[PDB]
Amino acid sequence: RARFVSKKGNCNVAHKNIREQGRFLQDVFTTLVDLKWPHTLLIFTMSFLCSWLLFAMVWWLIAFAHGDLAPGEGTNVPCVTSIHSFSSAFLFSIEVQVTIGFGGRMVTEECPLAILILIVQNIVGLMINAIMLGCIFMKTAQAKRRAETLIFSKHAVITLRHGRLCFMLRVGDLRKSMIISATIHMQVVRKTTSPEGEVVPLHQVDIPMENGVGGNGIFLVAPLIIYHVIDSNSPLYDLAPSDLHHHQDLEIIVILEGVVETTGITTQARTSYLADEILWGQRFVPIVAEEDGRYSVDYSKFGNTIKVPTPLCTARQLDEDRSLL
Amino acid sequence: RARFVSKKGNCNVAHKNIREQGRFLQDVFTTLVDLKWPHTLLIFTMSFLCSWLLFAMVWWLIAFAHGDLAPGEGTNVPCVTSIHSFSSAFLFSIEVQVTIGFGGRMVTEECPLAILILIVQNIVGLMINAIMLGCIFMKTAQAKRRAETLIFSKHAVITLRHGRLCFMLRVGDLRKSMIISATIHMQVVRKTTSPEGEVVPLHQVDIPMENGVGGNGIFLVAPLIIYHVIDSNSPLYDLAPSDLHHHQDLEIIVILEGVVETTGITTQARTSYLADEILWGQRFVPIVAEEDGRYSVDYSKFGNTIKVPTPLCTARQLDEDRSLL
Amino acid sequence: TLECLSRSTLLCVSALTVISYVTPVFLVALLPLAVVCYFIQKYFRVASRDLQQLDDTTQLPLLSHFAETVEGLTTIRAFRYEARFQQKLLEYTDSNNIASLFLTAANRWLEVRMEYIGACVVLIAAATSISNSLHRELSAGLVGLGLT
Amino acid sequence: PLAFCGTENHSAAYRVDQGVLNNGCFVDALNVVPHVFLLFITFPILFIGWGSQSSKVHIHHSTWLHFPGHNLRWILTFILLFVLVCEIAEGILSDGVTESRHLHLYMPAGMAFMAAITSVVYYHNIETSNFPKLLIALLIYWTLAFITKTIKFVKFYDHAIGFSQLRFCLTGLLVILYGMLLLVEVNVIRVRRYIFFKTPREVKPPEDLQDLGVRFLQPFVNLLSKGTYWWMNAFIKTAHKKPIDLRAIGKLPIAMRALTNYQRLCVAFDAQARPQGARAIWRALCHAFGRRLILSSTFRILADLLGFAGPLCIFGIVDHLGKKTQFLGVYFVSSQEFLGNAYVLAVLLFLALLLQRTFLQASYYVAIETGINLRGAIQTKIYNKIMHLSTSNLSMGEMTAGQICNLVAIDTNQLMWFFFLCPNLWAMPVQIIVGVILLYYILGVSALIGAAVIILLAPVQYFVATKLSQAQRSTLEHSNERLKQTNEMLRGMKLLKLYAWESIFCSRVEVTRRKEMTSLRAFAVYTSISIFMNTAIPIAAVLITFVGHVSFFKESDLSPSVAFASLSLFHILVTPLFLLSSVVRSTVKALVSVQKLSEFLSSAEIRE
Ligand SMILES: CC1(NC2=NS(=O)(=O)c3sc(Cl)cc3N2)CC1
Repeated sequence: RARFVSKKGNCNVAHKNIREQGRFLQDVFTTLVDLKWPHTLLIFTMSFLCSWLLFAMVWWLIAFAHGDLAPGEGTNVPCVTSIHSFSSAFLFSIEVQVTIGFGGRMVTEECPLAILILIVQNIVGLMINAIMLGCIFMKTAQAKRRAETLIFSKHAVITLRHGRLCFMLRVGDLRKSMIISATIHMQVVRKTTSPEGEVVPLHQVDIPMENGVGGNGIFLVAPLIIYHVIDSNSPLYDLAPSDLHHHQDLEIIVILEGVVETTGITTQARTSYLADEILWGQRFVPIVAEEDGRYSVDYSKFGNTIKVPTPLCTARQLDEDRSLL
Repeated sequence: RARFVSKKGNCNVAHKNIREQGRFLQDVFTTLVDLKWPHTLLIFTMSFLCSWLLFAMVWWLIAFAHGDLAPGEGTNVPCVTSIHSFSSAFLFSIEVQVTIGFGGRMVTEECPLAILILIVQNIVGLMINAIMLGCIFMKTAQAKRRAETLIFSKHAVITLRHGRLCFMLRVGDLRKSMIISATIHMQVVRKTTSPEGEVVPLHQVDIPMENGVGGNGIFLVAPLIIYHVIDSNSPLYDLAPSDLHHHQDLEIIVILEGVVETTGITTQARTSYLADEILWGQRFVPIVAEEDGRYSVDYSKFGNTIKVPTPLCTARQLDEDRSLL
Repeated sequence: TLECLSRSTLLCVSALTVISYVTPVFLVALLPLAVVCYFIQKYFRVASRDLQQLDDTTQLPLLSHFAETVEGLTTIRAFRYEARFQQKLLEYTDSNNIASLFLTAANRWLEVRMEYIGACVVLIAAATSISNSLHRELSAGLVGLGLT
Repeated sequence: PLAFCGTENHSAAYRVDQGVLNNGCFVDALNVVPHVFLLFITFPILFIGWGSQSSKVHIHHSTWLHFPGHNLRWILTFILLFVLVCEIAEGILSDGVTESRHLHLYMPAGMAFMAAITSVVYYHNIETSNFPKLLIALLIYWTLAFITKTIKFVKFYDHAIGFSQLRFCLTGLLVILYGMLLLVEVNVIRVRRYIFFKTPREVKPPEDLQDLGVRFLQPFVNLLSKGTYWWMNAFIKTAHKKPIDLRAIGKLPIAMRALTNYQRLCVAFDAQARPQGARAIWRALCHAFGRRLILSSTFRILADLLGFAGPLCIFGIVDHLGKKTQFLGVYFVSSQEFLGNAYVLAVLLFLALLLQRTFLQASYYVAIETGINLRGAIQTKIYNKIMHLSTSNLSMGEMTAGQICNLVAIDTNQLMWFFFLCPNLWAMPVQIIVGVILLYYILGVSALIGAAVIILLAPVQYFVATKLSQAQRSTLEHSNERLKQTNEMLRGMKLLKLYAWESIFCSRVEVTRRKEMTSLRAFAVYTSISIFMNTAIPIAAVLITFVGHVSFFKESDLSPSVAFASLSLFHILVTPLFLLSSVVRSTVKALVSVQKLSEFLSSAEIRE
């Protein structure tokens, strides 16, 4: 069966039959940033190279119009000195736009059109420099790479905490640096049908994380076990261990939304769990222990679970057995 | 009748009789960024061109005061070499400020005022470079263009889900890239009058989105149907299908507030629905289907709805009929 | 078809032998075109075999719809079912016609590819023969043989 | 080295002392300018709009509409590409005389060729995305191109180049094509006011392409994909991965539906009446479908005219293998020197062959589509006659249900294949006339003798054709009776086995088949006579020409160019005569089919 979100956070949904193209034409900057790294390197090279070539052709045409390309006669002030071919105009355009200025090839005061083209080339070069350097720095400072160092346990767990049959997870951070105002958004994706007859193919019903204040905020120095208490309001209220095989409609996705402390740009880390990746009657082992003078986190035991005696009844049947007693 | 928010998100409210002008004089940067693209291009050209012209006039006046413009006599060290006219001073000011430095025209050590003007021109050029390049990059990296790729269904819908007569929508994203911590804020704008006699012409009463946790957060990989359950606390509790014509006071606006994953700048997408654009007894068709190895979203059916048997009573009358039975 | 096939498949091999005699280097360029042709016959023959079969399996409910209409004409006109059966004919005719149209356009696809390969044969043979006659003498008469 | 104008007379071509526009190198660089402008505008717009697609997000326009002058713009772009290829060839030929390489002769034309390809890609992406406001850049480019080329032409007029030089004619043709494309852009602005001038007009896409779920995109694709059948490619791919069924094949377009062609045929028959018979059926088919038949005949006529570009190119190439003006400081090549050449004729032959094959396949497709629409209309009319038929026609032996079903399974197919073969017969005499004229132009009076040898066996050809028509009429007459007897034997096989009468009815079917085989033997004897006559006419004609060209006449030498060009012309002219038996068989089967269709449609009915 298809997977809505990969375990590395990749979203497998394909967008097709998009009739509206002018939305992408109005949004050029987002198309430019979201390109792949070879494509952005190609555009970054080609924009500067095309600007140099275009103004080089303008300089070469100006030097042709003034007779500077003709070696006949002499003692005539050229528009730009030492322009003899297209290579001279290309080197001079590179010297102007990158503001190197060797000065063997230099604008003169004889031609006002040379001064106007110099002004236009400087303005266009400043604009291209600003846009391209900002695009490259925004691509390097993207917060998708920070979500790689955020890890999730490979197997979700269902056990009994305070007699409530909670659905537990484990998040973890591989970085010394913190994540500012970290929030956790857990959803259950299925193909739920309303009693009237409406079929939603990827119905996402969010499940509350037991924070303690009724919020989403977490503190992520150490790995945390994130547990959603399965109660009467939970979508997993009828979930059974007779379920949780590979050919089951259930999917549960966890989203860690935070702000990177070092860059200030918000990041999003995603990890989904299929039904066969949710273990019944198992519990995460403790991995944090007191070191020589501090706390040490054993990341080799990050996904490790143990068998724990847990009832095989659903939360409905467990609640009914509790009410009968 | 007038529209408070356009279907593309444009807010039609006109601000008039603003006596306070000094707020705009204190806030220069926001006036500069929020200009139109030809106006920002004009200011970006004119600031650099005026700086070059002003320091060019200063250099020309200095070379005049030193007698460098006079071709009479010789073997006298000028303040700047090869300054013969206003064009020479303009080219030299361009060489100094853009830091090209051809060096045919070069500052000398004879005049201390030339050194002082060089220092002042370099400092002013660095300031103008920083402010102007940052303004142009902040204008290019604006998050208004990302809201163009966020789409909303053209027709809002009212149907029956779990017997509660919900007001449904459809949001959608045309981008592969995600939106970080996306929130949905739905409001109802009318001309509600208090029982004491206070008339509010554009009274905005927000309506809750049925998230599942009592929050606003959504996950926007696939298009979602956003439904507000019309209950006793809803402003639409007395809403009828005998309403929902063009000459009706009702307006419902949906705001999608998010963070662009690729730039980190928060974006806002708006779409309002008039009364005639809310369809009674209709339901959005499923558009997401399992592809060859993943999920495919048919955006050609994005706004498509079908007729569904729905009661023509209001939520008050439906609740009274439920209480009678 | 046998007479047409014999004439075509023997004029082709005769012409390729003639161009190979006057310009042996054409044999070097005879190999990739025979590759390209092969790939075209790889892609067309799977599609056409479907489009022929779909053209035949849409012809059977059309023709049989006539056969039951003529023998059951009194029964169809007694139930006043003339319009319904004419609509059934419209459905069957549209199915058969669009199956035949896709078969036709697949044939035109193949023939456009093959005729462009033939134009490439003329261009390659002309280039080799002209370059020879300007470099290594072909008596200016074998060139006309190869081009013809 | 690699200078834009060659370093001759100490780079005297770079002097602008006489005038800036009076220098050919500067005017060539000014012609370079708009192509660079178009590339540098179009490439970022195309890369952002259509190169930003990813594997996760695919953008597909399922529906599109065509701009006004679409066919004209594609034709003008193809002619522009052809003339720019000729300009590249002329510049290379002119530069080969000089010792140094003058880059201004061919690099502007190559840049123009790249710009024309880029402009047609930009136009197609705009048209399939429906963004008319992005046409402005194209408009600017055409304006710039026209202006620069006009300047070149005016300067060529000022130095008195004249029409003897090919570059002057190519410059004038380029000016004409750029002006026509500018007028096409102005027409697009006028019909669709996308620019800031009043309210723009939305054409809206056609409904069959909009939401009918049709997948036969041939009426809705551009001329390059209409002629090369490019849209079929995906189907040819998907047939590897999944078998083609009646879901992968969509629904018929509205113009190709059976009801539309049936109503058109009914309008034709009503226009005739304001009944039946073979002649009125033929005129009704003419009124309903002859416009499409004329379109296919026009494509076949153009293909026949471009088929003669083969023998003429062979004449020129072999004539050159058997074997000037300095102007504004750069050697010019005349039209006789350009068309003389050898490789230039090979390139022109290759382009003419590509255009001829595209036109011929378009002719075949239009003829077959017309035949399929005719088959749908005729089947609908036959069924509507059946619903209005009387059972007394079948009850008194006037017609049988096998014959009524064979009116669809057999007779409609014969009429359809004759409608396939009609444009070739319509366009054959023009090809014959032009071929005989070109044979006289290459050979002379010897070609008149060879054409007389071909003409002297035309009464024998007509006699054989009449005998073939009579034999095929007898064959159809006996085959219908044989199929009727075979059907009545197969349906009543149990009674024939029980009464042991299987051999008697088998013998009766054998007698009818023996009469059919006698008619088929007469047809095959006269077919063999026709094939021998149409294969010995070229041999005797070629022999009598090439003997009379040297032994009888002494007007010119034989030469390989004249002989092989005339050999190609003779083969091209006698290729349609090879299929005379198949043509006369299809024609007489159509005549029989139309006659019995008229007999069926003029039969008895049920009174109201
Ligand atoms: C197939 C080709 N050669 C050819 N065609 S032909 O017109 O039938 C004829 S007749 C005669 Cl005698 C000698 C020939 N040689 C290459 C055109």
